[PDB]
Amino acid sequence: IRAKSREVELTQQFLNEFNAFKAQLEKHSSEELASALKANEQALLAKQSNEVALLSMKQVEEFTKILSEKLDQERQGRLSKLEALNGSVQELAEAVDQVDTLVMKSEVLSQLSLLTTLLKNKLHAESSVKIDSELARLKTLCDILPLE
Amino acid sequence: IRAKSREVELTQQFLNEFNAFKAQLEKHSSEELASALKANEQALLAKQSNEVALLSMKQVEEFTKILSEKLDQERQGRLSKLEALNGSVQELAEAVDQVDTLVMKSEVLSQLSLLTTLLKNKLHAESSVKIDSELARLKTLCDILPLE
Amino acid sequence: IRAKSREVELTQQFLNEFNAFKAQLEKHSSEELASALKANEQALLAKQSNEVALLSMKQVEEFTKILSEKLDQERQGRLSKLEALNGSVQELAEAVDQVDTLVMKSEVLSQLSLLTTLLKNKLHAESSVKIDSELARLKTLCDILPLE
Amino acid sequence: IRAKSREVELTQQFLNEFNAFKAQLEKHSSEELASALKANEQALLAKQSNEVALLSMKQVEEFTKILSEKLDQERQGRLSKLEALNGSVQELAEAVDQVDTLVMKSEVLSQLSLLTTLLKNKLHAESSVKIDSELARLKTLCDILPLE
Repeated sequence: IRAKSREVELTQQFLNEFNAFKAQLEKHSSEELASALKANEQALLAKQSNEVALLSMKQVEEFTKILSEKLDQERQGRLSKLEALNGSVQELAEAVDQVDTLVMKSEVLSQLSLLTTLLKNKLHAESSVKIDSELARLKTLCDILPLE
Repeated sequence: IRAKSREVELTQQFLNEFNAFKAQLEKHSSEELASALKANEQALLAKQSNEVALLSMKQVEEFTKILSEKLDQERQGRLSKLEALNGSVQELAEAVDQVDTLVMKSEVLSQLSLLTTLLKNKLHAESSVKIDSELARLKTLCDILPLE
Repeated sequence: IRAKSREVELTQQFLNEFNAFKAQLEKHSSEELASALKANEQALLAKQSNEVALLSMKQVEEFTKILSEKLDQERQGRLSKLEALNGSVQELAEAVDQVDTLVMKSEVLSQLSLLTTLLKNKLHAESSVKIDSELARLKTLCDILPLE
Repeated sequence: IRAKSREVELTQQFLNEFNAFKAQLEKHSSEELASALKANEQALLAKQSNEVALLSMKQVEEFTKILSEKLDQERQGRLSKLEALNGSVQELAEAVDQVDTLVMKSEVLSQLSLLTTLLKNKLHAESSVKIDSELARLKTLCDILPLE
């Protein structure tokens, strides 16, 4: 009678407490697993981002490398031409300073001087390789500059 | 006489203009090559950074993966135990609700109820795996709960 | 008559040569611009990849940091409990070695010994925090171990 | 007597079992904390790598962008000049095809034709901007080409 009433009351209390404990345990398990899985998905996204960036960076590395090598090649070439030009120009100027008589054709000298001025003033803002072609003419004029 | 004086003046002008053009061309070549080389060194640093990050990310990916798998394993296990417990608890409570006479030992019932309360209240902030061991006792008490 | 025929022939030749030069110049301009634009799109993709990875890495950094701090906290705590336990255990063993008469309750001693064995053998593969709760019982048993 | 001998034996067993359990717990705590700390150091290295790469990538992005804009500018300019040239060339060729009498100076026509050939054959491997200067001469020659 009253023993059964107490049994029912206690069974009810245990039912409620057990379902509370059950929901609590399940929620905490789900939450910690969610934290782990979310950190894992973020690490995976970061690794895939690194892989994509590494591919694009092999690409950009090849581009920047061949560009730098191209510029180095053309720069060394035009520096070599510049040094040959400077050598012969110094030679001729020394010949003028040494000899007391005429050494060079004044027409060719004035033309070469004005050409040098034009070239130097085109070099103020465009690239330096747009000048390489003119370095031929200079050479030519330095070769026909002396009286001969 | 004056022809030689004019030759010297023009040679001087050409010397100065040529060295100006020379320094200008060399400076612009050096500057553009410096831009190319600096962009190349930065691209190389970026590629090496991507490689280092990719290695560290393989590492962190393995760590986060085995952690998530560990949590998933233990969570499924404790969920299975929870479902067995809930099954037998529902069975016993239904037996109480169905029969008009006593069904369970009230001492064991009160002990199991208070244990469930203790467990649910330990689960409020520590992990969920620290509870797995207690799930044994619950099971034991659910097996000796009915009058038999 | 023949002057006009030659004019037509030369105009035709110039038309063809001009369209050839035109297509050549346009193709080379388009190709170099394509190289520049493709390297630019790859650099942009790499930068965006780095940004996404940096965000995901702030996330993973926070996760790994709070996990390491949690483990350090609980490890220092359980190490402190272990050192208190070791202190009292050494104290009691020295009391046994020093006094020629009984010092401890043999029942409690055997129970504590078997509990230590159970605990050490559960620690062979699960975490170390699943043991923290048992460290209470040990303490309790070390406090009621001496004859008093 | 024998009670004390048994007490000593049991104290010895408990000492050894306790130090075994102690070393075991400490080793597992240290190992799991080491795993967490190592994953944390790797995540930190990866984040710092991403930051360095992002800086270098802002740099390379600026470089590649200004290069592409420079090429686009000069390409549109030389395309505009090419289209003006093609317009006047088509106009003159149509005048030749329409009128039954002479239309252009044959000397200028032959010179312009050979210049176009030289230019088209220089464009087989160097850049397309090294040609921009010659596009002036062409224009000039197309303006003095007709009999006037």
